[PDB]
Amino acid sequence: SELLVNTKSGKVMGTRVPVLSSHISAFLGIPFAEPPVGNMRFRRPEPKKPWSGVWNASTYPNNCQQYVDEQFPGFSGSEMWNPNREMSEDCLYLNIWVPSPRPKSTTVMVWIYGGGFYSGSSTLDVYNGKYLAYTEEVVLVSLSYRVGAFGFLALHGSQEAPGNVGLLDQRMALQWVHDNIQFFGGDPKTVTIFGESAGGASVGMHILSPGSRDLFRRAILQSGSPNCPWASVSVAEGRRRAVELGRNLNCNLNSDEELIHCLREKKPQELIDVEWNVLPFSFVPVIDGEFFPTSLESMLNSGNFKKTQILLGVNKDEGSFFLLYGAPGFSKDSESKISREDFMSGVKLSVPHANDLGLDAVTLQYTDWMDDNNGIKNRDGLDDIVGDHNVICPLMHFVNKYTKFGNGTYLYFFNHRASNLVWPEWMGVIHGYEIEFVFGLPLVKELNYTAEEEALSRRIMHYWATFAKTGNPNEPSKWPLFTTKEQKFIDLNTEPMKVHQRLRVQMCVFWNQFLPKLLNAT
Amino acid sequence: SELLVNTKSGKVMGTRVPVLSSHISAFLGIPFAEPPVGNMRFRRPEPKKPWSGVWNASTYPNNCQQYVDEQFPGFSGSEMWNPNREMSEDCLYLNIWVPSPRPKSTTVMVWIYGGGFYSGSSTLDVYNGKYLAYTEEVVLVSLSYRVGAFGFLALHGSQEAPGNVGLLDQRMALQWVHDNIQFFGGDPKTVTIFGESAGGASVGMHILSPGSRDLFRRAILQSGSPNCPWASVSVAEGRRRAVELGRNLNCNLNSDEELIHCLREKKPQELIDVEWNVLPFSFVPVIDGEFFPTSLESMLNSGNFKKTQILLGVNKDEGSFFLLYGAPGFSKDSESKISREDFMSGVKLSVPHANDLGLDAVTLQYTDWMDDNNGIKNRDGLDDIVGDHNVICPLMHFVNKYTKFGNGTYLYFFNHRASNLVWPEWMGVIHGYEIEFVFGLPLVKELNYTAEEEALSRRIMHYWATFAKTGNPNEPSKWPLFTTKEQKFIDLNTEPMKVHQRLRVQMCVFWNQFLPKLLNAT
Ligand SMILES: COc1ccc2c3c1O[C@H]1C[C@@H](O)C=C[C@@]31CCN(C)C2
Ligand SMILES: COc1ccc2c3c1O[C@H]1C[C@@H](O)C=C[C@@]31CCN(C)C2
Ligand SMILES: *[C@@H]1O[C@H](CO)[C@@H](O)[C@H](O)[C@H]1NC(C)=O
Ligand SMILES: *[C@@H]1O[C@H](CO)[C@@H](O)[C@H](O)[C@H]1NC(C)=O
Ligand SMILES: *[C@@H]1O[C@H](CO)[C@@H](O)[C@H](O)[C@H]1NC(C)=O
Ligand SMILES: *[C@@H]1O[C@H](CO)[C@@H](O)[C@H](O)[C@H]1NC(C)=O
Repeated sequence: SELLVNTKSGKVMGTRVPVLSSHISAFLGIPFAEPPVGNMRFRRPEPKKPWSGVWNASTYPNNCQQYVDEQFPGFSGSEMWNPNREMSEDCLYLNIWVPSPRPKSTTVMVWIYGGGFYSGSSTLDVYNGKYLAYTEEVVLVSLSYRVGAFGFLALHGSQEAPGNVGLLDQRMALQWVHDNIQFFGGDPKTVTIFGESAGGASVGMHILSPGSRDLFRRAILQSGSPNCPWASVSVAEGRRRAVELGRNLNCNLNSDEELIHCLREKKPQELIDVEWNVLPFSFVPVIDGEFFPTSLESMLNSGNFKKTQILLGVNKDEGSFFLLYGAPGFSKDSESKISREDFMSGVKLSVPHANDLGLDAVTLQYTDWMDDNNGIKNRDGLDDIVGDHNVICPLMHFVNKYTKFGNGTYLYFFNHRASNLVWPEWMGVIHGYEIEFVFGLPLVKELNYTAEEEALSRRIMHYWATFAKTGNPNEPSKWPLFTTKEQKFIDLNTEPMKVHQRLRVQMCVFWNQFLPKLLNAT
Repeated sequence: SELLVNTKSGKVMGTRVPVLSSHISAFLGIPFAEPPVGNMRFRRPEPKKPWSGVWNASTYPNNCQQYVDEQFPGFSGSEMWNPNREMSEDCLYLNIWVPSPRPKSTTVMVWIYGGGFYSGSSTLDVYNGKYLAYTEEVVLVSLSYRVGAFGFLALHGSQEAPGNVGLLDQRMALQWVHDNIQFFGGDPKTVTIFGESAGGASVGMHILSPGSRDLFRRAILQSGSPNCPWASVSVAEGRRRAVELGRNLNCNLNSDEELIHCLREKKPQELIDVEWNVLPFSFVPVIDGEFFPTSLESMLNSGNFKKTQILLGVNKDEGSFFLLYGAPGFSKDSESKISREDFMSGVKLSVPHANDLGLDAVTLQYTDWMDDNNGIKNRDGLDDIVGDHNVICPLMHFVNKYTKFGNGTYLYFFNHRASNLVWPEWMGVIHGYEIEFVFGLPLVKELNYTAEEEALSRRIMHYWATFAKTGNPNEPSKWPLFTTKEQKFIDLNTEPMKVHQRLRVQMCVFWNQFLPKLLNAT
């Protein structure tokens, strides 16, 4: 049987699913770790103990515990990111889509979902892996990992809540793939890990961390990189927030044991309800000196990281999503013209760690002084501030550092605004919306994309799959390599390829070189 | 006799001169102070003691002792600024052009030459006042003042070398106009002081100084304002440089009297020969508490200054002249493309007072990062850096502070490049070159200007004279008033008058608000 597979942990029974009038093999909700419940919560995961019998793998597993977005109840644009399954701390499962018939030893791609390290699910409609596995003949895998406090509460020194366990969770699913993907037709020596946003930061963290390097071949980073300002914190800040979570829940704060034991008796929603109350994203990776030996910046300067090929990029409007959720004067229904009063508080809010001088620098850098009370210019400038600071420049800093040592870099700028996008037009090319093209949703007619969006999705997948199989997106019209001298990249849209150079250099020299120097002195 | 005039200090005999096939009276070399020689060097001017007989006022007087430029020996573009008469410490004289026949009580304009407070003469071909006195029916006066150590050596406390004596010479000449101009056909109640560069900074200093305010009605400032970074120093810096001048000349430094007496024994050229050796322009006005009661900034915020009408502005390329003379990579016979190494060192030199953070700031603010090695963009950026930091932005700050309390502001941007310029094209519309137009040299045919330049000149002159007589450059195509709201100004060129707003706001916010704050905090 094509559906019954035997693995080092037990037998598994997948199901047959239809894909664009053909079919493929799917193994859903396969366990890769021991449920991190009870005294396990907050701890490094442990491998799933082998089972007897046949594991039913014809359905999606639970989604990890996480804050659930209710800003726009029932709206499909927000709702598509929320758990579409029941939440549970018993959530460490992976999904595999295998082409039918089973390939001898084909290319594997492991998907790592985003959600700011506080949310996310492997089971979203946008991460349905059948179209990619099917269309490109790849074995497609989506893992899961604990988010929020459950995955990142960090009490450095403690072994009961060491920090970075959602990351170790990711590493264990990768190890599982390394150990078992072969029984599915996948080639363990050819695995590409790829993710978007918090997941893209994840990929880059596994490129860094010595203990993950050998568990994959190549990496793809979408709108996220390891060095993002919101992707990690110091052991100090991690400890401080862990204690503050305790304080908020009436926990004896005498010792880490005291604290941790209190947190372990609390029901899930109880941690989730107070999660936001500890900020100066609450629980994120910690630069511990273990998963990450030294500072991210020093590892990058020394070349202390996996040297391989990478494919990465950003979307045109990385910041509009967050402006709509956290800044004054933005609305899902209005054009969102921003007055100068709002613009100003909007920058105070986008560079949370900056002083007055720093704020003046940002302000002056994104204000047209001939037309300072223009609402569109202020809206769009705040969008760029958020996107440049949080996603784009940190990524360009990483792309430049890595290329000095890597074995091949491919950079992209995705600027296509889907024709069926349910979000307001002023939001442009939104953070997260290149994903539906990566996963081939445009190939399904009921979804109503245009003929060119299908064409766009098809070359995006073929670039991705080809890159996964060979280290180069092109089969022997060319996407050029990104070199520290030339710095080329392509646009990704329906129109014909255009090669450009130095993606957002001006603004990124400001964020990467200049602003940090300014905050240092002051 | 029309040429024989009797004044409060003695009879004076002028001469009839030709002007565009006609004639007018000229009274050249009239003494307004006692020769500041011997024990008088560095002291405040003393009024000229009355004489008997008739003073011969038919020729130009001596030029004050100053550094002479011979970077381009024989070259007309640099020599037109050098002394065209013998140099002597006996140089406190003034010149008057009176329309023929003699007006009953017409508008008076007093020219104050520039030259960075270390040079300048009233007798230059470009300041010939006959064309303007003639064409606009005004009585035109050019005064003189001591420059270099002779006029600005400051040892505050001392009364032998109090500093600011060159400003007081200007004030003595203004006082003399007040008391005598009526006998020449001039209206002492309708005098406009006007000058360029250091002379424009001078006019502004007389607007601030309580003791000069009543000696004129209105003011015109061309390419300079009181608050320019190179236009004044503190008493400490003044003293520091005074002592350092003595040191280079082996002087007793035990006390000011010892020093001054030594400084008074050295011949003129000896002081000049070591004038530059004291810079961390050497001797300029001092914020002494007397000529200027408080800081220039505090006087401008409190409105502690003469309230009247002002007409002022800048040229398109204020900085090319100083780049030709002091920066690496510039030449008069080359297109002067600037390497990246030279651009760097060039900003270091342009903003002498800034730390490394300030320098990075300036560099970033003026570098196109997608074409940083373009030689021409580097030349032009350095040009704008010098021009914006030393002339334009200081002036815009002045303009905005003054309009808050003034009684009428008329702003201009002169961007016409003379058809007959002997300086290279890359230098554009140079510092000082709008003067030939203000003085009507485009009206003399052998000078080989075009006819739309003769026309430009005529309207500039008419605007200047009309403004001098009424406080408005337009006789009832209009030059709008500059208001703190609309911030309107006009271009001054051969094409039809265009009205713009916010002259170089973008860069000026950087120079006037952001960089000062950056530096104050670091
Ligand atoms: C910085 O990354 C994020 C922080 C918060 C959120 C998202 C993020 O990435 C977005 C797109 C996708 O990665 C998943 C979640 C996001 C969209 C859904 N919500 C509600 C919140
Ligand atoms: C900042 O002002 C100046 C500093 C130095 C010089 C000049 C300045 O203004 C220029 C134009 C005019 O005002 C007189 C002298 C200048 C041109 C001639 N030389 C050689 C030097
Ligand atoms: C696996 O569980 C699903 C959920 O109800 C069910 O549809 C399927 O038949 C099960 N497989 C078997 C035969 O156990
Ligand atoms: C990748 O590595 C091989 C040697 O291991 C090298 O020859 C090749 O040039 C590298 N490719 C790139 C694009 O750096
Ligand atoms: C005035 O001085 C000039 C120049 O020295 C001389 O030529 C002229 O004749 C003098 N006029 C009188 C009347 O002294
Ligand atoms: C100048 O001041 C007078 C008051 O003395 C006032 O009537 C006039 O409107 C003012 N003009 C301007 C342009 O400020």
